[PDB]
Order: sequence, then C-alpha cells, then structure tokens
Amino acid sequence: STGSATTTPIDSLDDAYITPVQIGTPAQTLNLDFDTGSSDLWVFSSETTASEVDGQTIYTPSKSTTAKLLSGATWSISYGDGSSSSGDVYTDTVSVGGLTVTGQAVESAKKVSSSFTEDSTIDGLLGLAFSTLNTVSPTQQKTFFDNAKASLDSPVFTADLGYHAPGTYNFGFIDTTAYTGSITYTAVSTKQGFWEWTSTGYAVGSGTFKSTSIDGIADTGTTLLYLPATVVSAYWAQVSGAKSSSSVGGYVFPCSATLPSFTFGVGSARIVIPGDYIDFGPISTGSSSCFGGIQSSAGIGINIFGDVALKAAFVVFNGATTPTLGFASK
Amino acid sequence: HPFHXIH
Repeated sequence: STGSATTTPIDSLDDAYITPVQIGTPAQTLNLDFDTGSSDLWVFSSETTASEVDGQTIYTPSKSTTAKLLSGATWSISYGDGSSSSGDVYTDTVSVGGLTVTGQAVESAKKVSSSFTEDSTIDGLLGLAFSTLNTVSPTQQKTFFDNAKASLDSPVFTADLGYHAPGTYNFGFIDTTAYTGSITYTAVSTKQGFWEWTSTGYAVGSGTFKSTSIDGIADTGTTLLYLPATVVSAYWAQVSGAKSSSSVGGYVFPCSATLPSFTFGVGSARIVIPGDYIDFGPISTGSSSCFGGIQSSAGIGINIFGDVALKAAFVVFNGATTPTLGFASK
Repeated sequence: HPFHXIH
C-alpha cells in the first residue's frame, strides 16, 4: 500500500503545515500538524473541556463505529514551546491520503494549553518520531508510521514541504519526479528517539564550506532553523543591518535586504537554502524589520533542522530496521 | 508565529 496527502501552510509565513487525516467510521476529517519531533497522535475531541476549544474540528469517538476505548491508558505531553495537553486513548481506523491503518491509537485531549486553543487551524498533531517517545501509559503506542510499515510498499515516508505553497507527504514510495539529482542518505541515531543526524558542515552565500559536525534533528513541527551560536553569528555577519534583538527574541534585519543563501552538508552532498526562505517575515505588518529564519540553538539545547531547512529539500525518512535520512535538491 | 513542537 501507499498514501499521498497534500500538506498546506496554515498562514502566509509557513509557520506550520496541516494535512487532512480521516479518523473513524464514517470518516471524520481533521487537519493535523505532522510532527517528526514527537510520537503522539492526539486530537481535539468531544472530551476536550469546552472553554478550551476555539474554532477547531473535534473528533467524536461515540460517532465512530470502529472506535474502542483503550482501558486504563492515559497520556500527557509537553513540547519545546511550553505547550501541553493530556487525556485518554481510543483505537480507531485512521487514513492518510488513502493509506488506512486499523487499530491506531488516537489520543483524545481532555485539556489543551492556551497556545493550542488559539491556533484555530490545527486540530491535533500526528507524531512521526520513534515510538519510544510516545507518552501513553502504562504501555506506549506505536506511531501511524510504525503501524503502517507492514503494509507499505517500502518502509519510508517523504516530506516535500512547499515555500508559501502546498506540498506533499507520501508514504510507502519515493516520487522520482519530485526532486532533482540523487538522494544522499545519512545515518540516523535513534538513541534520543528523534530523527537525529550529523550534518558535515555549512557555507554562507558564495563563501567557503567549513567542515564541522552539527548534530541536529529533522523536525517538521519546528518552524525555523536553529544552529549553534557561532554558525548563526557567521551567517548574520554577512547581512549589513542584521542585529540580535532581545526585545523580539532573535536576529532581525531590514526587510529590504537581499539575504545570502545558506548551505548545509549531507555527507558529500550540499543542500542550499535560498536567501528568500531565511527572510521569515516582518516582525509586525507594515514593519520595516523582518525576523530571520536561522536562529541560535543555544537556548534550546539541540540543533533543529526545522521547516526553513526541510522545505528547501525533498527528505526521505527511511524507517527500515537501521533508519536513515535522505536529502535531495528540488 | 513560529512553532517549536517533545520535551
């Protein structure tokens, strides 16, 4: 089996991308943020406290003939931004882009934090990291990818995120029309449960490539590219109005700048992020200051190749017994 | 309005 689904940015900044997923019987369509940085599939539901629901589409398990309560099981998760949710757990059929999994654990939110209530476009998250990070207790549940792998034509799923434009998430096949050249694969470490890999270096603009090892994670659910402080300082040093701003929380620069590109290594290959993708957006509508798309990871603790980097490439999450991460230009 | 998704 395979599936293929359109993923669309939630706003004109590409802050995040949603992908419709059909849950239950008959199917209830919810738009989820596919998150390779976590391993829970959770949704707003008929169980979520009413005052914490502000525009989202809820799953109602009592209307699904295939839903089953997983007795005794509860979950609680917090994310890097401080947001959180918790609740209980059903299994149900879940389909993405025509690929159906039966008995997928669907985590039903009894409570969600303020940031999720204010995000009207995101109905829940679909976690695609390794199932060791899943937060269901007492027994952890597999992600939708792990449950699909027995039926997939190939144990793989690709992310092709667009720049201010829709993209695609494919499961089970590699679309050779979707990228140019060849894919370079690199080793993944699953010791922390993440799609964790080591970039071989970087260059800014038309400058020299510096070989230096950058361990980071590929996270579709983080917007920006967070790199070590001295690498990010080398980048902004090439942009004449750029400065670090404590008030806004990162490097800002005049919107009227043309920004250099940023290249990162994958083994012997090079991925180039166009300058325009790094120009994330004005800090306020009508501002002449813009927020940059590469920021320091020092405060985070880990380096994160978020959507600004992944949307410059076609990325293959190879979930064979020894996983790997493939990157091609597109 | 960037997002930063487990901790």
